[PDB]
Amino acid sequence: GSDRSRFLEGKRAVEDKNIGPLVKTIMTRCIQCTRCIRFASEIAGVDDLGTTGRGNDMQVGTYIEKMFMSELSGNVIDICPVGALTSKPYAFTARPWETRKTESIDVMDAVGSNIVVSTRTGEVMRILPRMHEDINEEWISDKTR
Amino acid sequence: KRPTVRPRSDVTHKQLSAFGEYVAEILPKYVQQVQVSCLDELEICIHPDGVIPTLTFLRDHTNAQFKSLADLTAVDVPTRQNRFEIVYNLLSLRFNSRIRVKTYADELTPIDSIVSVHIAANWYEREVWDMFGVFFFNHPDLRRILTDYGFEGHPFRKDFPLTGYVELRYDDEVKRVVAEPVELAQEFRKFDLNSPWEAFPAYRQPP
Amino acid sequence: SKVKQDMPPPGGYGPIDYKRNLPRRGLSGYSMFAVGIGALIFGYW
Amino acid sequence: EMVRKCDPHIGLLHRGTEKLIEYKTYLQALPYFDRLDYVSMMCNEQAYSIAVEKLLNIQPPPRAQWIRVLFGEITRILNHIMAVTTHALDIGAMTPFFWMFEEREKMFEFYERVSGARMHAAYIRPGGVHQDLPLGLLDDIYEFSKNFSLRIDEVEEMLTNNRIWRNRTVDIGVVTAEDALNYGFSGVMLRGSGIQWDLRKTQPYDVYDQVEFDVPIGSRGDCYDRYLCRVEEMRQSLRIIEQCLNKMPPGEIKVDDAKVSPPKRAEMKTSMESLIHHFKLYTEGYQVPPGATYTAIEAPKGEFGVYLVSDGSSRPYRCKIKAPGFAHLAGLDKMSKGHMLADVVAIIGTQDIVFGEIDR
Amino acid sequence: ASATRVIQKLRNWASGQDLQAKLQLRYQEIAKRTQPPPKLPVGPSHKLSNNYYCTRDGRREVVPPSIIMSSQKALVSEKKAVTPAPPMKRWELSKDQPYL
Amino acid sequence: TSVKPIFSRDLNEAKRRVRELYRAWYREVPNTVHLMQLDITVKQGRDKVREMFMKNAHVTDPRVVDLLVIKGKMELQETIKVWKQRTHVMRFFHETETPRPKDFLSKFYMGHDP
Amino acid sequence: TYKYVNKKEQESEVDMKSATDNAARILMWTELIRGLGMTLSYLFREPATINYPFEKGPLSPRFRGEHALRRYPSGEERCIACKLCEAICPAQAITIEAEPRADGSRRTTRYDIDMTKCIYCGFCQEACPVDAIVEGPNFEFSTETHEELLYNKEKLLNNGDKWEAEIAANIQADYLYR
Amino acid sequence: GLLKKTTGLVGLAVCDTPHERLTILYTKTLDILKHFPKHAAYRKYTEQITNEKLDMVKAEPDVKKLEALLQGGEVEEVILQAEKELSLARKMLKWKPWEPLVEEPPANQWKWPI
Amino acid sequence: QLITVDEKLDITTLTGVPEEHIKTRKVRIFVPARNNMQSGVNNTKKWKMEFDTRERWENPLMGWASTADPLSNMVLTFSAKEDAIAFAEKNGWSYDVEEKKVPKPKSKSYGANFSWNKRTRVSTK
Amino acid sequence: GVQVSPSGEKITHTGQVYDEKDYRRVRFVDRQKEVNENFAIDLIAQQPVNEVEHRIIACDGGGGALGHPKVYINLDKETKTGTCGYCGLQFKQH
Amino acid sequence: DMDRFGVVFRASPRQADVMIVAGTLTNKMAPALRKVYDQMPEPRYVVSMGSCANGGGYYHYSYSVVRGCDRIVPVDIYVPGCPPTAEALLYGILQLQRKIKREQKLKIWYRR
Ligand code: SF4
Ligand code: SF4
Ligand code: SF4
Ligand code: SF4
Ligand code: SF4
Ligand SMILES: [Zn+2]
Repeated sequence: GSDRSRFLEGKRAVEDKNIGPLVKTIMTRCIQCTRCIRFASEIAGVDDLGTTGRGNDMQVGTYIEKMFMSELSGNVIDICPVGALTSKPYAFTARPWETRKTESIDVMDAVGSNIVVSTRTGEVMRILPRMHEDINEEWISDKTR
Repeated sequence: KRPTVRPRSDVTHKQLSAFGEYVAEILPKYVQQVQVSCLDELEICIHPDGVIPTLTFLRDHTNAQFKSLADLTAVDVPTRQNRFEIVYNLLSLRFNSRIRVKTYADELTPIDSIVSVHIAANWYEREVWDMFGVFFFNHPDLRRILTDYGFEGHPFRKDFPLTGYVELRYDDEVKRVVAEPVELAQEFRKFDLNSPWEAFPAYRQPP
Repeated sequence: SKVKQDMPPPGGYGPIDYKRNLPRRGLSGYSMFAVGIGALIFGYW
Repeated sequence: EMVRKCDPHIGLLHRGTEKLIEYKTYLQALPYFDRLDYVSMMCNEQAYSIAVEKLLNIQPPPRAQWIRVLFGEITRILNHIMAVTTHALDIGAMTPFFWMFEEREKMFEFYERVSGARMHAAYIRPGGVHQDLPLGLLDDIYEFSKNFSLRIDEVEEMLTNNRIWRNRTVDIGVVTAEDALNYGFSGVMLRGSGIQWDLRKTQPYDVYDQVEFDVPIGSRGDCYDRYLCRVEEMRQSLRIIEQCLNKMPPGEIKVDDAKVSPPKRAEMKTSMESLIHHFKLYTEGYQVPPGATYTAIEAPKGEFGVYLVSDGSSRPYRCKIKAPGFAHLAGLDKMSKGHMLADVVAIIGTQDIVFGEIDR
Repeated sequence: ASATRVIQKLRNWASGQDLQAKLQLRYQEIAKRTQPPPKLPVGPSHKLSNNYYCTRDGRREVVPPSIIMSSQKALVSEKKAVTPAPPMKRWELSKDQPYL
Repeated sequence: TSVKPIFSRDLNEAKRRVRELYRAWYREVPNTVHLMQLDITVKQGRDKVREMFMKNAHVTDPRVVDLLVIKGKMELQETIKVWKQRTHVMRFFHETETPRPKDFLSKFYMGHDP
Repeated sequence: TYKYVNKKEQESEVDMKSATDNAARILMWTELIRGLGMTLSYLFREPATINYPFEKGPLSPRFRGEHALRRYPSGEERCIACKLCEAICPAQAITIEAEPRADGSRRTTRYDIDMTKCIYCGFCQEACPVDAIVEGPNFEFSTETHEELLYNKEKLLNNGDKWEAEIAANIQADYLYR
Repeated sequence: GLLKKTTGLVGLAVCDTPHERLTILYTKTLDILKHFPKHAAYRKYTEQITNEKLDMVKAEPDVKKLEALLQGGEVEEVILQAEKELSLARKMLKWKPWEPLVEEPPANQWKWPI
Repeated sequence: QLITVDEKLDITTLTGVPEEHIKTRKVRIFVPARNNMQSGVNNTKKWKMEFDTRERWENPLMGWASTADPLSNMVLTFSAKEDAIAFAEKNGWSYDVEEKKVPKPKSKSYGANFSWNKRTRVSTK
Repeated sequence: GVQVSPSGEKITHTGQVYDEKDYRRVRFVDRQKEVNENFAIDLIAQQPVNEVEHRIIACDGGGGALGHPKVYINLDKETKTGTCGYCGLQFKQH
Repeated sequence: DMDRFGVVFRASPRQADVMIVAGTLTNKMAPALRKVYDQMPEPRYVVSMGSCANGGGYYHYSYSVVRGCDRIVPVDIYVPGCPPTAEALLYGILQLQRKIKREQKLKIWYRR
């Protein structure tokens, strides 16, 4: 990617949606990639997240003020590349390059989903998922994370 | 035109490349994998048993008067079975060229000394031993040059922790400086900075 | 407005002395023996 | 009082900089180099800057090069001033050390004005220079330069034709030309013997190829001839400043390549890509392509070279530093043969040694 | 500028060379501490058009070290004697102060 | 198998060097304790020399033993001359560190160590 | 181009006058009385010394000294816990443990700098995208115990409710260069 | 007529009689170069250099034009190169570099990066 | 010449590591998992080698995290698993290896999103 | 806006205080626990909420390069008031 | 000038009152610094100068640096910086002089 900007105009902003106590939606920084929409309607089966409008105004989110709460709802944090929607408990607590990644496993359920317990100076900061194609196919529940 | 990209004087690439081959076929018994980098610097890899003949040749030969030993470093690479890759940088003062000579070693595979050829190696030659534990044959003195008189270790090895295993402090019970195992007040913070994206496609390693 | 960047003034600066300048000083070489011997002979008298 | 054997036990200042570099990004490791040869401060980081530039395959802008040569010569005057004086302090002539340190203090204002520190200016980044010269600082450098050649003469009067200084320095530390190369000597030690060598005139790395100057060469190898080489280099370095002042082209100070050098503060706060590059260059650091280089520059002590190995990451793999003093002090055994204890004291200085670079 | 002109003569004579025009300490030749605002020039690559990074990306122009006579492969090693470079030219005496 | 030798045809030959280095230390303990004013007596100094050898009596590689002997001679050279002072020689005796326990229950009481 | 420094040009040319000049030089210490002359001149010069407590040596706006956490004119803290001043610090002197402030803002709960680890390199002030941390001109803060050099957010805001009358002028006079 | 009463470098004599030391040394190298195996590259390349520098020594009798024509510095520097090169030929005869490679390197020894 | 040595290579005494970090210490040879927040796979491809984590406690004075072991920060990178194993055995540390977990190639077709009778039909765009 | 804990110690703007029974309070004996009395929660609230005409308003620290990076707020919400993320300023329309 | 405050440099520790530990203190040098500190006749003072001497400074995490001379000698005044400005050390020396200005050693002697 280019190393400088030719933009000389005013950017856009988007109304921010309060869609629950896990995810923190700051939709000004969405790149409208439709990953969250597909994951919601193909893995979690929540089918309550979609686009809206057209043009630059293609806001993504629930049209009405509704709770996007499901057993697999914290995984939207992982899937979204940009920080458009991120976890609330983790909000501002730490940063990646400070954290040490260690391998572990979930014990909150009987499936033993793999885990990356990121610790920063002797304390647990977040519980990320690992890839394992037999159990925990890159997704982990909300209870574990 | 391109003020950012370095000017490329391709003339000195041909000259070095010709000389690398000339050294390759005038000393085949040891020479391995001569190469020239983008930055126009030659690099000859030598079997460890041929350090003296190669270094003696490159100094005395009329067409290669490499009389100045710039430095004698050592790169630790745990990946390869022969870890320590001793490096010799040489300078001419006649043909105005720099040539690198490389050999491999191991913590149980010493290398013949060079103080006979280049006396400059003498102190560099211990520095490698003190820092990497690469014993060198036929050296006169060969003692630690940098580390304390009581390090049971080799600091520059990649398996040596940065903080070390011992700290010094003053004790009144014994009225002298004592050594105790290291207990840092703030642990060194290792930053996982590596990016997960192919910065340089020209160096891809297929699986 | 125009770029101001701390450049040397037009035509550069004045020259800077950079060579050895050790003045030559002292009596002739015979005068200083003449004074010394003259002082030495007048003293004995 | 005759020395039969010298065994320099260096290691009293082994901080272990080379290992601490491997855990630090390229920009993070820059101040390590200001602290190796701590009397030619910003002429060390030039060696680091040139090495990283070579691997990155970038070159600095024309204005930056002149600043790096202009300030690369103030380091030479700074370092030679100490070498002439602290050498004389041990011999006994304390007065010249106090005169010329009224000039070091003047020049340290230039560092404190281009950077913010008197001594360790982390000013010469690989991507050119960190920050532009403040208005009128060239005028102050010029006003310094005019008065300077008078200062060097005042010292030259005191301890250049004295019986006491010539007898304490002539015929001492005679190093044969053949042994100078075999012992790996470089810099003034080579030139004192008679060997014609200077990296600024044989392997140019900056605008040094467009600037004219003379390299002093000595007839005999004694400490006296290489004293004159140090004093005469100040004269020639003071000649480069005249030229750098008189041609300091306008332009940028750092390469316009936001993936290696940071963008300006103003663009950081209005454009997105500039913020991303500012954010990544100061967290991970720019990545240099895998490779190995040995770049050498004519530091005032001599051939200061850095051997950077690298992998496809933001932190180097091995950074060996060819301190010019390592070879000189190793050869101290041969210099002091049939010479008294006081002569050894007069030979430590004539090598112009600091143990930050040796031990490093 | 407070030497009284009789000590100014004594120090000028004793030193051997005039120095009241070349004093160490600075009086009023130094640039004023406060300076007017600058506007540093914007360097190249701010063209805003025809400036694609793929043209002047020097970091990607580096290629792995070219290899000659690789042992792993079977590279092939009347020939004239070769040198690393043409011999360095002998320097010439300086013309300003050849001898000092 | 198939590893070049270093000052050792076989283990027995390298054991002679170790026995040569031991005779160099046993003859040296009574000279360091006096040349540098150590607070130990020669009888217990020789015990530490022997102890530092049993620490490495389980090795059997000829190459390793030669490197151990080479380092020991360097360690001896720095002590024959007074390069290493009382601070360095008394570093072997560990006269300050608390004796780390061995019983599992004692380890369980203090710290999380295995 | 080289330059001979101690090589005689032409020799074997000496007469009684030239011979007697050298005799006068050696036999009456002419070139030692010449060295005394220079020192005698220096006695009749104004010393460069300055009364430190009462007149303090010159500095520059870019000077790098004691640290300081700045605030916006309204009073709000500038630091936003982006934590890339501890990413670039090449001594790991800075530590941050920011959490949300309970009013929604991203602010720090710990900003301790170890001034015994810091090397006064200035990388942290050029990395901060809000100028939250700066380095004022205060070079005189030596202490009588190691502990007072372990600065914490409370000290760093005090240095920053104190030197803003100075810090603002310094930044306002060199930000264009940055 | 001149003899450069002082040479540029220190430790080197003035060598008042050139064109005889050079002819002797270059002739000696050829004789030792004649004992090498014919296929060895050192014999081929070193002959091509010594013979070239032997013609030039016989060509011009003036030394000042010889130093410039024979680009090897002053005559003394050139002579000390013939001696050192002459020493190399003797050492080459015993090391036998022309033989094929011995113990090609292991799988990855020059694979950078890692 | 050459020598015969059937004993496993063992250099624990030469490196001079204290015995307290030879027997007790445990080494983990693994290929680090991709940071699922990002979709790049460059952090992988290199076998790493950490050490068993040890006690970290808050400093009583500042709250910094202070440690009593030197090996915690050390990570060594290897090209292949076999090279890493030799290093572990060669230095006498105990090691355990986690096998590579490479993703299984998947059949992604843009046409399946719009199918006439299957259940893959995507309800949006 | 500094409040004293029941043990008499002063609570900082981060909410910290040492319990009455904590031994780490010794360091303050014969000395003082410096706390900055200019809190940040209170000072930012005392500012007036600015009213603008557009639905998207920029925010920087005020001096341009001396402020914070150029950000854009959305002011369509009426129940709440848009807040700049860097500085705690607030904006409304109408 | 330090001669203004009657401050003169002397090589022998036997004739030195204060010791300015300026520069990185390494393991190899640590035994030497304590020895030299012991030789100074009491009363003696130590003025740790710079980051490398106060704490470990830039080399806090190296294997051969004692993290601050406070581990080897008892320091009276710490002068922060890297390097401290010549004024910064002079403020340290003056602030050391004001330390001796309030000793109270003979006053307590009357109380013993
Ligand atoms: S995944 Fe993130 S960036 Fe993509 S559409 Fe959803 S919110 Fe926007
Ligand atoms: S970190 Fe990424 S998602 Fe967040 S603001 Fe920057 S570019 Fe956008
Ligand atoms: S000045 Fe440099 S060393 Fe000090 S805290 Fe800032 S970044 Fe770290
Ligand atoms: S001081 Fe600046 S760089 Fe450091 S965390 Fe705060 S905002 Fe970020
Ligand atoms: S100036 Fe800085 S790096 Fe140098 S010794 Fe002092 S604290 Fe250490
Ligand atoms: Zn704002």
